Amino acid sequence: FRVYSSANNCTFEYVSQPFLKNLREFVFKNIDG
Amino acid sequence: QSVLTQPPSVSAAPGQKVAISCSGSTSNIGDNFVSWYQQFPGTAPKLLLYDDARRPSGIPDRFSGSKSGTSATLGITGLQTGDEAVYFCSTWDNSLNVVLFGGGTKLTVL
Amino acid sequence: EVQLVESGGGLVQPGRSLTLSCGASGFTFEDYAMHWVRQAPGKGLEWVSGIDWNSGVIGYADSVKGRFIISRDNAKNSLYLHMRSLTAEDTALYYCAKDVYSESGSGSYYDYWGQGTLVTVSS
Ligand SMILES: *[C@@H]1O[C@H](CO)[C@@H](O)[C@H](O)[C@H]1NC(C)=O
Repeated sequence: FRVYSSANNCTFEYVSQPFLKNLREFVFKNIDG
Repeated sequence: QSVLTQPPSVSAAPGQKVAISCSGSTSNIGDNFVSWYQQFPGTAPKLLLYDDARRPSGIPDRFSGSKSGTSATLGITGLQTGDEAVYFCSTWDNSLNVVLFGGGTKLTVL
Repeated sequence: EVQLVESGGGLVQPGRSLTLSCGASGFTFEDYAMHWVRQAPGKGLEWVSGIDWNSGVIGYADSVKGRFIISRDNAKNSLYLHMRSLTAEDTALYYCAKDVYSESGSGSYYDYWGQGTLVTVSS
């Protein structure tokens, strides 16, 4: 890992189970904050 | 002011078991945990133990050891010619409230 | 991934003050209670100062009480040690050590150590 990010001061953070010849799908919508 | 008391120097042939004794008192070692640090010449000291027995990942298994009472001890085997270094015993103090450190013992491979 | 950068290292005269300003990288700063440990050449380690996650100092060594002031900023990810009124014995190399805990004094183990900087005090 660590190839993407370089440095950061974090505000929100969240962790959970993994999201997932197979077909994933997602809808990302950002409304009202 | 109690002070940790390591041996000034140690020498042993390769293969044998090497004992490094850090001696103190009840306030320092008799009540809390002691950790041990490894320093090569011209290097920043690094972790070699903690919790008096346990080892950080990579910590030489050959170097391990726990002791009770007012003293702590480190045991070493398979002394490679690279294992020549200085070993520090680190300790906290419950009464004076300042971290104490060992004098430092240097290991020689004959 | 944990690099601890130093600064403020250079010959300083017998009476002038100095500011060693360690840094940090690759880990959460305000969670971990940092330290400052010196080593005189040809000698073992000598604890100099500590600090916690709330920047509430732990206490200074007996020889340097009232002349060293340790502080930190968790925003600028730094840890400063403003030496005041140096002397001959204060020459050493100063590692910006680290502690795994945030309370520093239940018998802690200092994991990551910076490469340190050399402060020499001579005329
Ligand atoms: C990160 O740090 C910079 C400098 O203190 C500050 O301007 C910025 O607001 C911070 N970002 C957050 C929200 O963590």
